[PDB]
Amino acid sequence: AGSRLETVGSIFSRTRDLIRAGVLKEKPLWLDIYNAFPPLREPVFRRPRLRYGKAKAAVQDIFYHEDRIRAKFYSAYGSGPKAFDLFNPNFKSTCQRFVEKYIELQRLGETDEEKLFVEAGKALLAEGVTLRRVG
Amino acid sequence: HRFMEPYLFGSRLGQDIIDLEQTAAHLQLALNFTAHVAYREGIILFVSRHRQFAHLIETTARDCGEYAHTRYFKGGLLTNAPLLLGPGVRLPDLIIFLHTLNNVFEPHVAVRDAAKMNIPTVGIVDTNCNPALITYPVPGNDDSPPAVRLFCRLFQVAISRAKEKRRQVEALYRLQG
Amino acid sequence: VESFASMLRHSPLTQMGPAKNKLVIGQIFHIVEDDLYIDFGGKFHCVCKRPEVDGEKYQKGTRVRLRLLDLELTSRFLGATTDTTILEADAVLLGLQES
Amino acid sequence: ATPSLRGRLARLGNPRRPILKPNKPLILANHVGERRREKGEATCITEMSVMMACWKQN
Amino acid sequence: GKATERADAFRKAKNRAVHYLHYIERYEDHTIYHDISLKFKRTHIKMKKQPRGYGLHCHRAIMTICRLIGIKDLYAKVSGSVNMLN
Amino acid sequence: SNEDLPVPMENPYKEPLKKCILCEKHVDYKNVQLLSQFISPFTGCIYGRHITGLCGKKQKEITKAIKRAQILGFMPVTYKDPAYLKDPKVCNIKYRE
RNA sequence: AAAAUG
RNA sequence: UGCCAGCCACCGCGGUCAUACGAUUAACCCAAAUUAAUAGAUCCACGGCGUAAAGAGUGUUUAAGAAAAAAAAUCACAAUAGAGUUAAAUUAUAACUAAGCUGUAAAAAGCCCUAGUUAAAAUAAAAUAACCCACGAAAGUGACUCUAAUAAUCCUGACACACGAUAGCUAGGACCCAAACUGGGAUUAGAUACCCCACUAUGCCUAGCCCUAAACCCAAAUAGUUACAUAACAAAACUA
Ligand SMILES: [Mg+2]
Ligand SMILES: [Mg+2]
Ligand SMILES: [Mg+2]
Ligand SMILES: [Mg+2]
Ligand SMILES: [Mg+2]
Ligand SMILES: [Mg+2]
Ligand SMILES: [Mg+2]
Ligand SMILES: [Mg+2]
Ligand SMILES: [Mg+2]
Ligand SMILES: [Mg+2]
Ligand SMILES: [Mg+2]
Ligand SMILES: [Mg+2]
Ligand SMILES: [Mg+2]
Ligand SMILES: [Mg+2]
Ligand SMILES: [Mg+2]
Ligand SMILES: [Mg+2]
Ligand SMILES: [Mg+2]
Ligand SMILES: [Mg+2]
Ligand SMILES: [Mg+2]
Ligand SMILES: [Mg+2]
Ligand SMILES: [Mg+2]
Ligand SMILES: [Mg+2]
Ligand SMILES: [Mg+2]
Ligand SMILES: [Mg+2]
Ligand SMILES: [Mg+2]
Ligand SMILES: [Mg+2]
Ligand SMILES: [Mg+2]
Ligand SMILES: [Mg+2]
Ligand SMILES: [Zn+2]
Repeated sequence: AGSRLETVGSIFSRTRDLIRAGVLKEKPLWLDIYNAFPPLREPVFRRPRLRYGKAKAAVQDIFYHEDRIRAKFYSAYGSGPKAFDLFNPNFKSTCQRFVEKYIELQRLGETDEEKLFVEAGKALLAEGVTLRRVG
Repeated sequence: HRFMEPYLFGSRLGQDIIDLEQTAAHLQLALNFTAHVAYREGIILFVSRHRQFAHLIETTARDCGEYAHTRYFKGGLLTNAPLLLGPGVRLPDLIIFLHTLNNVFEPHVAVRDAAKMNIPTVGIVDTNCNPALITYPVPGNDDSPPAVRLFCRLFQVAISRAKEKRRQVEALYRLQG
Repeated sequence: VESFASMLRHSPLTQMGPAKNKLVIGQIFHIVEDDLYIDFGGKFHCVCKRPEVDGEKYQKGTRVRLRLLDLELTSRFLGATTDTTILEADAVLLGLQES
Repeated sequence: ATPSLRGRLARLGNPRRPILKPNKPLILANHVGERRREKGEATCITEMSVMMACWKQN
Repeated sequence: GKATERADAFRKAKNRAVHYLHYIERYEDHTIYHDISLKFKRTHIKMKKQPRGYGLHCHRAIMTICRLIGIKDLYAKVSGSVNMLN
Repeated sequence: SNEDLPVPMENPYKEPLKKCILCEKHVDYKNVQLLSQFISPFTGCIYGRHITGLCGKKQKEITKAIKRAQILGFMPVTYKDPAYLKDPKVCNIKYRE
């Protein structure tokens, strides 16, 4: 009839070897599509063993240089007056405007953090957004 | 999950982000495999245990002309077919998982039974899913309404195009002689 | 062709940073007799209480202002290999699209 | 706040003497215990006393 | 197969054994590809690749299993527990 | 070649750690007014961590200071001094309901 | 509180 | 025949119920050999030590062994040994009040030189803090103060050296309280037990012994890994 063993291996191997041995005399329709377009990983069963000791996951945290400016903005003024709109793909926030000012102030040859911070804070007033510093 | 490490881009302040490069690379093969089974007159069944969008799954399956299972999965459904469904039935040739986990946060019954019965399984696997048994896993999001609607529309059009092009291929077959 | 690193760097969620005490716009997509299902749009849908003021003005599709507390409420317990996912988010109601 | 659990139980990696010795494994169960029914007690012994005071005096 | 009656148990075992079928890679259809030293629950099995002239000098149950499989030339030694299921 | 890849650097959003009320303070055995806030007014017991809310060092230091002052002749053991009874409430224990 | 054996 | 006669290498068989006892037929294997007994050859561990036998109560060291790639040493809190001090309770002892106090499921016995309150040395022990997890090699240590002080520029290692809870022995001192033993009172058919009361050895200090524990966290020491991989349970499986 077939092979109902999961831990032995993948379904493709268990169909192909059955047909090679001659037990399954009828080709399943999906075998040809598997042969034509195989997936990236063979669907073999792998048991989720727990990770003990000093071993740790290999995923690396997502952090950019703009996060350093965003942390200062949120520490000084907190959340911006313009509420965040996650539906808009091209939405730019007050913190985004602040970091866009910060990068150009860096390109202007300014190395001091106070100069990069207060000048951007005052420059935002030119466009006319309200900054609410948290005391 | 421990087996989602290669399918992730990183972690954004505790929340893990799935990279979409391998998501699209997997989804191309997933849609191609789904469309080929429909082209070759195969039974395709949408298994999904999630009590938020189940109505949307039956609507999508009915519009596709394929079958759906979004309710409580019985024990010997896929294994004890000659008893649960009828005397002699035809097993589904392809299983689409929109939610690999049930309401208990355990792996679904059908992902194990399809591997037991040598039934191809294509599935949207979240960061807490187990892709070891799914033949065609696609790392994505199954809890967002826009994501699940996108996946349902993609799998709807993949079946629709496959069936229609089968009809024009048969039409040309009739004119061949 | 735009790369995922490039669009994720400019994604609004990346610009938001931490989700603690952040003002967001959400849209209500489901209504219960007293509970409102508001989709702020990040990953999950938060559930809020209908206020006493202008309670009749909350309908399906209404846009409201939220002060986000957590993107996803998960925590660890005794003898648990993974977290216990609540499939929801934490947020409070402030207003309804004041404009 | 929940009491700490690090270095309490006896394990291979624990170098020190075990602190807590669980009767049963500290695994959080899926069902809480059924609420206890309170034990009853006699009522108005105080008023029975003043009732019997009339009888002992009169 | 387990049943109240022996004939019913035989029938159940026969009908349930087909559903779980393995494929054994046999080098030149007479012997295994390479020597295998396997540690099960409590049963140690050491099996060595054997020539064409060395026919099934194995345990009395491994000989039957390999006769059903198609292996004609093999040597096996079992140590530890000798439980049939394991 | 991508310039938008994440860079492996320290967390900028790392909030400062919570401090006990007496971090970087000087605990003394002669300051009966300070020592009295951590003892019960009716019985005189020394409150625990779940009541006071102090990080690990200052709890042991305040316990040692109370025990030293109770025997050196500065603070009563059985009760809290009524002179210091009107101090601001730092403990998180509520008796009268 | 009490209370053995087959 | 019927637990009788009797048979067997192990399991075991003997029911007016025997393919296992005695006889007949039949059958199987050897063969001028066939059985029985005794000797032999072979057969234990290059395997394990939490629950089956096994990690020795602890540390150091001699002999001896491995140094195979590179790093380290040392900080809140109750180690230990001396010296000094006592916050609560308890008691010897006085004063006022009462005839009862203690005792258990209930009683009895005991004490009425008894009980409550106000004052009170000596001895013993060290509430909360402690939902803390530190010190010491282990045993062990958490009332306060002072002194001395917690080896190794840090591998393993005894039958050698030094410690080693409580219990027990000797000499001197102490004795509030607790209590083996003992004597009374309960329950029981019996109770030389569990229940109540009194008291002794003992628990306390100095000096000298004894060297035992479920000395268990039943998991040996040193540097490691999360690769293969769940006998069962339990604290996951493993390397040199
Ligand atoms: Mg999900
Ligand atoms: Mg130690
Ligand atoms: Mg137990
Ligand atoms: Mg239980
Ligand atoms: Mg055997
Ligand atoms: Mg008798
Ligand atoms: Mg005979
Ligand atoms: Mg015989
Ligand atoms: Mg005979
Ligand atoms: Mg052995
Ligand atoms: Mg043993
Ligand atoms: Mg030991
Ligand atoms: Mg011993
Ligand atoms: Mg001394
Ligand atoms: Mg005296
Ligand atoms: Mg009497
Ligand atoms: Mg004390
Ligand atoms: Mg040292
Ligand atoms: Mg040594
Ligand atoms: Mg001793
Ligand atoms: Mg002694
Ligand atoms: Mg005495
Ligand atoms: Mg006594
Ligand atoms: Mg007696
Ligand atoms: Mg001990
Ligand atoms: Mg032992
Ligand atoms: Mg050793
Ligand atoms: Mg089992
Ligand atoms: Zn502090």
